[PDB]
Amino acid sequence: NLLAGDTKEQRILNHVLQHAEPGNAQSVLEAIDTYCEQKEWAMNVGDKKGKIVDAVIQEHQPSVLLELGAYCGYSAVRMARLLSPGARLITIEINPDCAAITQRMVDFAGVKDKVTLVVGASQDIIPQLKKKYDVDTLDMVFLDHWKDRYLPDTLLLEECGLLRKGTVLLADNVICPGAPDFLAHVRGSSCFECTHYQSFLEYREVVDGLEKAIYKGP
Ligand SMILES: C[S@@+](CC[C@H](N)C(=O)[O-])C[C@H]1O[C@@H](n2cnc3c(N)ncnc32)[C@H](O)[C@@H]1O
Ligand SMILES: O=c1c(O)cn(-c2cccc(-c3ccccc3)c2)cc1B(O)O
Ligand SMILES: [Mg+2]
Repeated sequence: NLLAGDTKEQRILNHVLQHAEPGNAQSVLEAIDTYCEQKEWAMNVGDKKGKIVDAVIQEHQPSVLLELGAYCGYSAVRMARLLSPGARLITIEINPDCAAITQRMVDFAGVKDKVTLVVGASQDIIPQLKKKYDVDTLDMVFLDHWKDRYLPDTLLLEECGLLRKGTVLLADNVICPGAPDFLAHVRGSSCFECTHYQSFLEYREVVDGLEKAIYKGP
Protein backbone atom coordinates (compact mmCIF):
# COMPACT_ATOMS: atom_id res chain seq x y z
CA ASN A 1 0.00 0.00 0.00
CA LEU A 2 0.89 3.64 -0.67
CA LEU A 3 2.45 6.27 1.57
CA ALA A 4 0.79 9.71 2.10
CA GLY A 5 2.90 11.43 -0.59
CA ASP A 6 3.90 14.21 1.86
CA THR A 7 7.64 14.06 1.06
CA LYS A 8 9.43 13.72 -2.28
CA GLU A 9 10.70 10.31 -1.08
CA GLN A 10 7.18 8.96 -0.40
CA ARG A 11 6.15 10.23 -3.85
CA ILE A 12 9.10 8.49 -5.54
CA LEU A 13 8.10 5.28 -3.71
CA ASN A 14 4.37 5.63 -4.56
CA HIS A 15 5.33 6.16 -8.20
CA VAL A 16 7.31 2.88 -8.12
CA LEU A 17 4.40 0.96 -6.48
CA GLN A 18 1.98 2.24 -9.15
CA HIS A 19 4.13 2.40 -12.27
CA ALA A 20 6.71 -0.40 -12.13
CA GLU A 21 6.62 -4.19 -12.36
CA PRO A 22 6.88 -5.84 -8.90
CA GLY A 23 10.01 -8.05 -8.68
CA ASN A 24 11.56 -6.45 -11.73
CA ALA A 25 14.66 -4.48 -10.64
CA GLN A 26 15.21 -2.87 -14.11
CA SER A 27 11.61 -1.66 -14.24
CA VAL A 28 11.98 -0.18 -10.72
CA LEU A 29 15.16 1.72 -11.74
CA GLU A 30 13.55 3.08 -14.95
CA ALA A 31 10.54 4.34 -12.97
CA ILE A 32 12.70 6.23 -10.45
CA ASP A 33 14.87 7.63 -13.26
CA THR A 34 11.80 8.71 -15.25
CA TYR A 35 10.10 10.31 -12.24
CA CYS A 36 13.20 12.29 -11.25
CA GLU A 37 13.93 13.39 -14.84
CA GLN A 38 10.40 14.74 -15.34
CA LYS A 39 8.79 15.48 -11.98
CA GLU A 40 11.22 15.99 -9.06
CA TRP A 41 15.03 15.91 -8.95
CA ALA A 42 16.48 13.51 -6.37
CA MET A 43 20.03 12.54 -5.34
CA ASN A 44 20.01 8.97 -6.69
CA VAL A 45 23.25 8.01 -8.48
CA GLY A 46 21.13 8.01 -11.72
CA ASP A 47 21.39 6.02 -14.94
CA LYS A 48 24.54 7.50 -16.49
CA LYS A 49 26.69 7.17 -13.35
CA GLY A 50 24.72 3.98 -12.60
CA LYS A 51 26.28 2.39 -15.69
CA ILE A 52 29.74 3.18 -14.32
CA VAL A 53 28.75 1.53 -11.02
CA ASP A 54 27.43 -1.47 -13.01
CA ALA A 55 30.76 -1.91 -14.89
CA VAL A 56 32.92 -1.72 -11.73
CA ILE A 57 30.77 -4.46 -10.14
CA GLN A 58 30.83 -6.50 -13.35
CA GLU A 59 34.63 -6.19 -13.56
CA HIS A 60 35.50 -6.96 -9.92
CA GLN A 61 32.56 -9.25 -9.08
CA PRO A 62 32.24 -8.46 -5.37
CA SER A 63 30.48 -10.81 -2.94
CA VAL A 64 30.60 -8.55 0.12
CA LEU A 65 29.61 -4.95 -0.67
CA LEU A 66 29.12 -2.00 1.64
CA GLU A 67 27.08 1.06 0.67
CA LEU A 68 27.21 4.24 2.70
CA GLY A 69 24.07 6.33 2.25
CA ALA A 70 20.93 4.52 1.04
CA TYR A 71 18.22 7.23 0.66
CA CYS A 72 15.36 5.65 -1.37
CA GLY A 73 17.27 2.48 -2.27
CA TYR A 74 18.04 3.27 -5.91
CA SER A 75 21.73 2.21 -5.87
CA ALA A 76 20.95 -0.69 -3.53
CA VAL A 77 18.54 -2.03 -6.17
CA ARG A 78 20.98 -1.21 -8.93
CA MET A 79 23.89 -3.02 -7.28
CA ALA A 80 21.91 -5.91 -5.76
CA ARG A 81 20.37 -6.81 -9.15
CA LEU A 82 23.84 -7.75 -10.46
CA LEU A 83 24.95 -9.89 -7.52
CA SER A 84 25.57 -13.66 -7.59
CA PRO A 85 23.57 -16.10 -5.42
CA GLY A 86 25.03 -15.80 -1.88
CA ALA A 87 26.49 -12.30 -2.45
CA ARG A 88 25.52 -9.74 0.23
CA LEU A 89 25.00 -5.97 0.14
CA ILE A 90 25.17 -4.10 3.44
CA THR A 91 23.68 -0.61 3.16
CA ILE A 92 23.99 2.01 5.95
CA GLU A 93 21.48 4.83 6.25
CA ILE A 94 21.31 7.38 9.11
CA ASN A 95 17.74 8.62 8.44
CA PRO A 96 15.08 6.15 9.77
CA ASP A 97 12.45 7.44 7.27
CA CYS A 98 14.70 6.88 4.26
CA ALA A 99 15.70 3.46 5.63
CA ALA A 100 11.96 2.61 5.77
CA ILE A 101 11.50 3.65 2.09
CA THR A 102 14.69 1.84 1.10
CA GLN A 103 13.52 -1.45 2.66
CA ARG A 104 10.19 -1.15 0.80
CA MET A 105 11.99 -0.25 -2.44
CA VAL A 106 14.25 -3.29 -2.01
CA ASP A 107 11.35 -5.64 -1.18
CA PHE A 108 9.38 -4.48 -4.22
CA ALA A 109 12.33 -4.86 -6.60
CA GLY A 110 12.82 -8.54 -5.60
CA VAL A 111 16.34 -8.10 -4.14
CA LYS A 112 15.32 -8.37 -0.44
CA ASP A 113 17.49 -11.49 0.10
CA LYS A 114 20.68 -9.71 -1.06
CA VAL A 115 20.36 -6.67 1.21
CA THR A 116 21.12 -5.99 4.87
CA LEU A 117 19.85 -2.52 5.69
CA VAL A 118 21.35 -0.98 8.86
CA VAL A 119 19.82 2.15 10.39
CA GLY A 120 22.49 4.34 11.90
CA ALA A 121 25.52 6.56 11.39
CA SER A 122 28.35 5.05 9.37
CA GLN A 123 30.89 5.94 12.08
CA ASP A 124 28.91 4.01 14.76
CA ILE A 125 28.08 1.02 12.51
CA ILE A 126 31.45 0.50 10.77
CA PRO A 127 33.26 -0.60 14.02
CA GLN A 128 30.43 -3.17 14.52
CA LEU A 129 30.53 -4.76 11.07
CA LYS A 130 32.82 -7.68 12.03
CA LYS A 131 31.25 -8.73 15.37
CA LYS A 132 27.53 -7.88 14.79
CA TYR A 133 27.24 -8.32 10.98
CA ASP A 134 29.61 -11.25 10.44
CA VAL A 135 31.96 -9.48 8.02
CA ASP A 136 35.56 -10.53 7.48
CA THR A 137 36.74 -7.91 4.95
CA LEU A 138 34.96 -6.04 2.15
CA ASP A 139 35.24 -6.68 -1.57
CA MET A 140 33.71 -3.31 -2.40
CA VAL A 141 32.55 -0.04 -0.84
CA PHE A 142 30.23 2.50 -2.48
CA LEU A 143 30.61 5.94 -0.87
CA ASP A 144 27.63 8.24 -1.54
CA HIS A 145 26.75 9.85 1.84
CA TRP A 146 27.78 13.33 3.16
CA LYS A 147 30.92 14.23 1.16
CA ASP A 148 32.89 15.50 4.16
CA ARG A 149 32.53 11.98 5.57
CA TYR A 150 34.26 10.19 2.67
CA LEU A 151 37.72 10.57 4.22
CA PRO A 152 37.02 9.85 7.93
CA ASP A 153 34.99 6.72 7.00
CA THR A 154 37.66 5.49 4.53
CA LEU A 155 40.25 5.75 7.34
CA LEU A 156 37.87 4.18 9.84
CA LEU A 157 37.26 1.23 7.45
CA GLU A 158 41.06 0.87 7.33
CA GLU A 159 41.50 1.20 11.13
CA CYS A 160 38.81 -1.47 11.70
CA GLY A 161 40.53 -4.02 9.46
CA LEU A 162 37.75 -4.15 6.89
CA LEU A 163 39.92 -3.29 3.92
CA ARG A 164 42.14 -5.86 2.24
CA LYS A 165 44.47 -6.09 -0.76
CA GLY A 166 42.03 -5.69 -3.63
CA THR A 167 39.09 -3.97 -1.90
CA VAL A 168 37.45 -1.62 -4.39
CA LEU A 169 36.33 1.76 -3.09
CA LEU A 170 33.97 3.68 -5.42
CA ALA A 171 33.05 7.29 -4.58
CA ASP A 172 30.26 9.35 -6.19
CA ASN A 173 30.45 13.18 -6.48
CA VAL A 174 34.20 13.79 -6.51
CA ILE A 175 33.57 16.67 -8.94
CA CYS A 176 30.06 17.83 -7.88
CA PRO A 177 30.35 19.04 -5.12
CA GLY A 178 33.68 17.27 -4.55
CA ALA A 179 35.44 15.56 -1.66
CA PRO A 180 38.96 17.04 -2.10
CA ASP A 181 40.45 15.73 1.20
CA PHE A 182 39.44 12.13 0.35
CA LEU A 183 40.60 12.59 -3.23
CA ALA A 184 44.06 13.85 -2.15
CA HIS A 185 44.37 10.93 0.28
CA VAL A 186 43.61 8.07 -2.13
CA ARG A 187 45.52 9.69 -5.02
CA GLY A 188 48.47 10.62 -2.80
CA SER A 189 48.73 7.28 -0.96
CA SER A 190 50.71 4.29 -2.23
CA CYS A 191 48.01 2.17 -0.49
CA PHE A 192 45.47 2.99 -3.24
CA GLU A 193 45.51 2.74 -7.04
CA CYS A 194 43.02 5.25 -8.47
CA THR A 195 40.93 5.56 -11.63
CA HIS A 196 38.79 8.59 -12.43
CA TYR A 197 35.50 8.36 -14.31
CA GLN A 198 34.10 11.58 -15.71
CA SER A 199 30.32 11.53 -16.18
CA PHE A 200 27.31 13.76 -15.42
CA LEU A 201 25.34 14.77 -12.36
CA GLU A 202 22.13 12.72 -12.11
CA TYR A 203 19.25 14.07 -14.26
CA ARG A 204 21.35 17.12 -15.16
CA GLU A 205 24.03 18.21 -17.67
CA VAL A 206 26.37 19.35 -14.90
CA VAL A 207 29.73 17.59 -15.06
CA ASP A 208 30.35 15.12 -12.18
CA GLY A 209 32.63 12.14 -11.60
CA LEU A 210 33.35 8.97 -9.67
CA GLU A 211 36.70 7.83 -8.30
CA LYS A 212 37.69 4.16 -8.09
CA ALA A 213 40.47 3.40 -5.57
CA ILE A 214 41.72 -0.21 -5.20
CA TYR A 215 43.38 -0.94 -1.85
CA LYS A 216 46.93 -2.32 -2.10
CA GLY A 217 47.24 -3.48 1.53
CA PRO A 218 48.59 -1.35 4.44
C1 LIG B 1 23.09 10.74 -2.16
S1 LIG B 1 21.95 10.04 -0.95
C2 LIG B 1 22.27 8.27 -1.17
C3 LIG B 1 21.90 7.88 -2.60
C4 LIG B 1 22.04 6.41 -2.94
N1 LIG B 1 23.46 5.96 -2.82
C5 LIG B 1 21.47 6.20 -4.34
O1 LIG B 1 22.14 6.34 -5.36
O2 LIG B 1 20.28 5.87 -4.47
C6 LIG B 1 22.78 10.52 0.63
C7 LIG B 1 22.29 9.75 1.86
O3 LIG B 1 23.32 9.52 2.80
C8 LIG B 1 22.77 9.53 4.10
N2 LIG B 1 23.85 9.75 5.06
C9 LIG B 1 24.55 10.91 5.23
N3 LIG B 1 25.49 10.73 6.18
C10 LIG B 1 25.42 9.44 6.61
C11 LIG B 1 26.15 8.73 7.57
N4 LIG B 1 27.14 9.30 8.26
N5 LIG B 1 25.84 7.41 7.78
C12 LIG B 1 24.83 6.81 7.07
N6 LIG B 1 24.11 7.52 6.13
C13 LIG B 1 24.39 8.82 5.91
C14 LIG B 1 21.76 10.66 4.02
O4 LIG B 1 20.77 10.54 5.02
C15 LIG B 1 21.18 10.44 2.63
O5 LIG B 1 20.13 9.51 2.72
O1 LIG C 1 24.85 12.30 -3.53
C1 LIG C 1 24.79 13.61 -3.78
C2 LIG C 1 24.80 13.94 -5.15
O2 LIG C 1 24.86 12.93 -6.01
C3 LIG C 1 24.75 15.27 -5.54
N1 LIG C 1 24.70 16.27 -4.63
C4 LIG C 1 24.67 17.55 -5.08
C5 LIG C 1 25.52 18.50 -4.49
C6 LIG C 1 25.54 19.82 -4.93
C7 LIG C 1 24.70 20.23 -5.98
C8 LIG C 1 23.86 19.28 -6.59
C9 LIG C 1 22.98 19.72 -7.72
C10 LIG C 1 23.47 20.63 -8.66
C11 LIG C 1 22.64 21.05 -9.71
C12 LIG C 1 21.33 20.57 -9.81
C13 LIG C 1 20.84 19.65 -8.87
C14 LIG C 1 21.68 19.24 -7.83
C15 LIG C 1 23.86 17.96 -6.14
C16 LIG C 1 24.71 15.96 -3.32
C17 LIG C 1 24.75 14.65 -2.85
B1 LIG C 1 24.77 14.30 -1.38
O3 LIG C 1 24.81 12.91 -0.81
O4 LIG C 1 24.84 15.36 -0.31
MG1 LIG D 1 25.59 11.07 -5.13
